[PDB]
Amino acid sequence: AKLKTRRGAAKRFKATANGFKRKQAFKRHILTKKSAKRIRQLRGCVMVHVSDVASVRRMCPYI
Amino acid sequence: STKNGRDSNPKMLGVKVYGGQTVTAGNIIVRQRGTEFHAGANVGMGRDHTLFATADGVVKFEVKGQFGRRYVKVET
Amino acid sequence: MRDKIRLVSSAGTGYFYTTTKNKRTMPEKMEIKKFDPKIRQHVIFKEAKIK
RNA sequence: CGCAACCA
RNA sequence: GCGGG
RNA sequence: UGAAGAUGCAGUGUACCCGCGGCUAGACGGAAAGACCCCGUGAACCUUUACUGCAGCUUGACACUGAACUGGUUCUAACUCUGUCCCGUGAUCCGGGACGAGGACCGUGUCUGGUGGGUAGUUUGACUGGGGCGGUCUCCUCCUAAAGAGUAACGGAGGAGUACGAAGGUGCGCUCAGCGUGGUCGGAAAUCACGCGUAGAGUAUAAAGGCAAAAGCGCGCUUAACUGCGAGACCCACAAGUCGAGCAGGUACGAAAGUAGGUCUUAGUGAUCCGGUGGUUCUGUAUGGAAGGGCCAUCGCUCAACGGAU
RNA sequence: ACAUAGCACUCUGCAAACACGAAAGUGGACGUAUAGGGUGUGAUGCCUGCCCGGUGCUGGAAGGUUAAUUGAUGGGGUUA
RNA sequence: CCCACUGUCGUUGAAAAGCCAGGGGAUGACUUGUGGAUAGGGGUGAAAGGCUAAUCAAGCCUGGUGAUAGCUGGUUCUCCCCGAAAGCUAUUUAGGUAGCGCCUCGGACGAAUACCAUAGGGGGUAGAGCACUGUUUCGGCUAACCGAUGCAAACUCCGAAUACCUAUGAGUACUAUCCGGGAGACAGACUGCGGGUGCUAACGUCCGUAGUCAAGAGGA
RNA sequence: AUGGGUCAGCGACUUAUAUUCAGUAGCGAGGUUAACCGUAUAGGGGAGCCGUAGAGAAAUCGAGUCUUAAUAGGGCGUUUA
RNA sequence: ACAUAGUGUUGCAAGGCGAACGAGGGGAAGUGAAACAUCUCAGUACCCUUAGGAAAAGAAAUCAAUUGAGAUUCCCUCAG
Ligand SMILES: C[NH+](C)c1cc(NC(=O)CNC(C)(C)C)c(O)c2c1C[C@H]1C[C@H]3[C@H]([NH+](C)C)C(O)=C(C(N)=O)C(=O)[C@@]3(O)C(O)=C1C2=O
Ligand SMILES: C[NH+](C)c1cc(NC(=O)CNC(C)(C)C)c(O)c2c1C[C@H]1C[C@H]3[C@H]([NH+](C)C)C(O)=C(C(N)=O)C(=O)[C@@]3(O)C(O)=C1C2=O
Ligand SMILES: C[NH+](C)c1cc(NC(=O)CNC(C)(C)C)c(O)c2c1C[C@H]1C[C@H]3[C@H]([NH+](C)C)C(O)=C(C(N)=O)C(=O)[C@@]3(O)C(O)=C1C2=O
Ligand SMILES: [Mg+2]
Ligand SMILES: [Mg+2]
Ligand SMILES: [Mg+2]
Ligand SMILES: [Mg+2]
Ligand SMILES: [Mg+2]
Ligand SMILES: [Mg+2]
Ligand SMILES: [Mg+2]
Ligand SMILES: [Mg+2]
Ligand SMILES: [Mg+2]
Ligand SMILES: [Mg+2]
Ligand SMILES: [Mg+2]
Ligand SMILES: [Mg+2]
Ligand SMILES: [Mg+2]
Ligand SMILES: [Mg+2]
Ligand SMILES: [Mg+2]
Ligand SMILES: [Mg+2]
Ligand SMILES: [Mg+2]
Ligand SMILES: [Mg+2]
Ligand SMILES: [Mg+2]
Ligand SMILES: [Mg+2]
Ligand SMILES: [Mg+2]
Ligand SMILES: [Mg+2]
Ligand SMILES: [Mg+2]
Ligand SMILES: [Mg+2]
Ligand SMILES: [Mg+2]
Ligand SMILES: [Mg+2]
Ligand SMILES: [Mg+2]
Ligand SMILES: [Mg+2]
Ligand SMILES: [Mg+2]
Ligand SMILES: [Mg+2]
Ligand SMILES: [Mg+2]
Ligand SMILES: [Mg+2]
Ligand SMILES: [Mg+2]
Ligand SMILES: [Mg+2]
Ligand SMILES: [Mg+2]
Ligand SMILES: [Mg+2]
Ligand SMILES: [Mg+2]
Ligand SMILES: [Mg+2]
Ligand SMILES: [Mg+2]
Ligand SMILES: [Mg+2]
Ligand SMILES: [Mg+2]
Ligand SMILES: [Mg+2]
Ligand SMILES: [Mg+2]
Repeated sequence: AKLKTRRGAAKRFKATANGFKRKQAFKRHILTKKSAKRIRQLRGCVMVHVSDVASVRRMCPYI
Repeated sequence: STKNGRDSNPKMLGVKVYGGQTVTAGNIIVRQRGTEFHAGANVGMGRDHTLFATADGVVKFEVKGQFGRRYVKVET
Repeated sequence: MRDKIRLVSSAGTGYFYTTTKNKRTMPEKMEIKKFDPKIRQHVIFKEAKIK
């Protein structure tokens, strides 16, 4: 019947005006060894790559 | 069974911008392990000996000095 | 090996840095001057156990 | 050195 | 985490 | 010759058309989607000190479950009897009654520790000159690699899973290794002096590429091994990775121009989930709080089969 | 190969051990340790050595460790 | 009577286990009739995993049920246009799959693109050489050095052709980009050239590069 | 190497519901109703849905917003049927 | 001993079958997770008991949120 959202993916992607945003990996628990540059440049959101956008559209058909 | 099967991933080193090409500031010119090329005018060197353009202009390779060093420089 | 330690700001703010240290060649608690960005000022950070 | 606790 | 050496 | 053993292709030889009795050399003759071998993230049974349950067995707590004298000793009234007698009754079942023997035990329910191939569901990697055995699986350096990049083999060689509050920053200073010649042991080779000195020394560590403005070696002062960022690039399936001038703040060193966002560079590493600690006028299920969650910082994986299936 | 008479070990005191069954109950047995169950060996002759470290089993219980239970303490939240 | 040791035959049988000639037991732990009992993780078993209705490492029937099958097989009329790949990265992954590479359709935008000329570049290969690291022959000298003389994927004082990058230009080509829809494919083969491996073997194997086949008939 | 002795007949990309893209038709900064009522394919039913605004985890703000000490830089947005 | 248990006679009632649907008592596995144990499959198949023309539920010790609605059941939304 109704298409169902993949709820785990709906917690990783948010819809922007022309795409999706997401947080970056490698920023959870092993952080002393990483330089301040990698700490601060892995911080915010980024856009989902256009090669993943099709599968993200098939996984979250309502965002 | 022998003891040789290892190697490392490629590093993609080398000249990225050749002589005569136009660059903008921040463009990478040379990826090198040591300094087989040295920074001339309007060229900076990164911590891993990367030569990059600090200004717009055209790239020019030379041999200069009494040590016969290869130099990259950017003409503005 | 080298143990992980916090360097906590002695300014009241909860700011800290993390580093490693050799516990045998450096048993005393490390004290070093660093920039606290919550008060925007260099203060002294003292060693504390990683949490 | 043993007994017991183990669901990133 | 509880005792022994 | 050819998908590699031809009635059918090429060349060539032979052979009028058609039966019957024999025969089994071929038609890779018929028969049975090969049992051997391998594969499938099939299956079934079986095993065990594989994992995880459960039955059963067992431990204690509470309940049924009480009274005295002091953990016992005694009692009887709960309860038990697959003991005797009576009745229902024409009855070795069962029930009631009487007695006898036990007896607050045993036994049963709920909770709980142990045991538990008895039974159950499952798991038990891949690569591979078949598979197994052995070896390997992630990262760094060189060669193969065909003068941009990239480039395989169970091809040829080696390293890593760290170290360091100085071995980082800065200002100032310095220049080896080897030879000769002399000089207390002391000597081919220690330290001293003098002459050369072709880079052959050194570099925390493997190799390569570097290294005189030394990137090598010392001394003084120090914390830029900073916070917010970041034009623009390189490399890239993605996820990641790399370099970065400049700008703001706060610094260190320097008289000053300046130089510093760790270390000559390239190895020294692990996603997500779940959770911990610090901070936080973000949230707070009627409301005010709180719990809990979010955000920023950080911690916990030989998840080494190193994109990690539980 | 199996069984076998014979042998040995071991369990079992009778509402027996053990088995079947969800329980009631039934077998064992209308038997009672010269009996009944399990295990191995296998007429008979001559015999059957050493090892208790491992895994079982049996006995012991001084100490350590340890469940449910119980709930002393301490810490937080709310607000008169 | 019960059984089934040997052999021949039979093997689309007379027969889904027999006949025939011989064989064993034949008062016993015997054979046998009638009736009854034990039922599927169960029964029964002088134990072969034997037997339980020609079915047994878990019976048969029905139902769950159209179980699931990354595996085989099959997939039905016509014409026209274009037209691949057998690669990389990852994967309990290797005969599966996913992103990218390669195809097609629609839209946008049009020389941005390609070929060639010229110009500007950086190489460390072929060859060469011995300046370094190794290795090597002879001779001189008191081992180092010197003269002569060879060799090298992991040697270099040197060093092409090609290839690659950028700019400018003539001519010739619906070129190149970008945004969407749909894919297939990820077993490749041979030949030449440059190599690793092997025996400077293999219609061997593994790479790079071009062509062909794959998916291409015709002539030799 | 596989499958087919032969013929005839039967025999394999469906249906529902969502959703995305393309075509086409209506209406158009708007479009459209669902159950349901209804001699009933009409008509009524506006509840809802999509579009018209984004930024931020969120509170919040809004052609901007987030990050920040910064009104600097940067991210995502801002004509868009 | 009283009585009760038991026994008998009479009276009325019930039992069985049959489509689905209801309510209740029990309750899988194949499968999916590209393995599998939590989870899914699914309170489904199936077994059992028992109704009615329907059953069940039902008249707030309910929701809501700045002080509203007003038993139960079913349909569309909210909303994947
Ligand atoms: C042009 N050459 C002849 C030259 C000239 C001068 N002189 C000057 O410029 C100043 N004095 C002059 C102008 C001559 C009067 C020179 O000063 C030098 C040199 C040569 C270099 C060579 C260097 C070389 N490396 C380090 C690049 C080298 O390897 C050697 C060597 N012997 O192996 C050198 O000697 C070198 O280091 C060196 O010293 C040079 C000069 O000093
Ligand atoms: C250390 N510097 C100051 C130096 C000095 C001298 N000469 C002296 O010391 C003079 N000797 C005295 C004391 C005056 C008698 C030197 O002679 C040298 C050098 C430098 C080296 C550098 C070498 C370098 N690589 C191999 C490490 C290199 O690649 C080059 C290059 N041009 O590319 C060289 O020139 C180098 O090989 C070389 O020759 C050096 C010297 O000769
Ligand atoms: C020309 N260059 C390449 C050169 C070559 C050699 N030759 C060798 O070392 C040869 N050695 C072999 C055998 C090849 C290994 C040389 O030997 C030299 C030099 C450089 C000169 C320069 C001299 C110079 N003059 C002006 C006195 C000078 O002033 C300096 C300086 N300021 O540093 C020098 O270094 C100089 O004196 C010098 O030493 C040179 C050489 O020795
Ligand atoms: Mg965090
Ligand atoms: Mg050099
Ligand atoms: Mg014939
Ligand atoms: Mg014959
Ligand atoms: Mg024949
Ligand atoms: Mg055959
Ligand atoms: Mg087969
Ligand atoms: Mg098992
Ligand atoms: Mg299963
Ligand atoms: Mg394998
Ligand atoms: Mg290359
Ligand atoms: Mg090349
Ligand atoms: Mg020199
Ligand atoms: Mg997990
Ligand atoms: Mg509240
Ligand atoms: Mg919090
Ligand atoms: Mg793996
Ligand atoms: Mg892996
Ligand atoms: Mg025996
Ligand atoms: Mg004997
Ligand atoms: Mg006979
Ligand atoms: Mg006889
Ligand atoms: Mg069965
Ligand atoms: Mg049974
Ligand atoms: Mg057997
Ligand atoms: Mg079975
Ligand atoms: Mg089927
Ligand atoms: Mg064509
Ligand atoms: Mg087009
Ligand atoms: Mg050569
Ligand atoms: Mg593949
Ligand atoms: Mg392949
Ligand atoms: Mg190939
Ligand atoms: Mg071949
Ligand atoms: Mg093909
Ligand atoms: Mg042809
Ligand atoms: Mg031809
Ligand atoms: Mg065949
Ligand atoms: Mg056939
Ligand atoms: Mg037909
Ligand atoms: Mg299951
Ligand atoms: Mg599965
Ligand atoms: Mg599966």
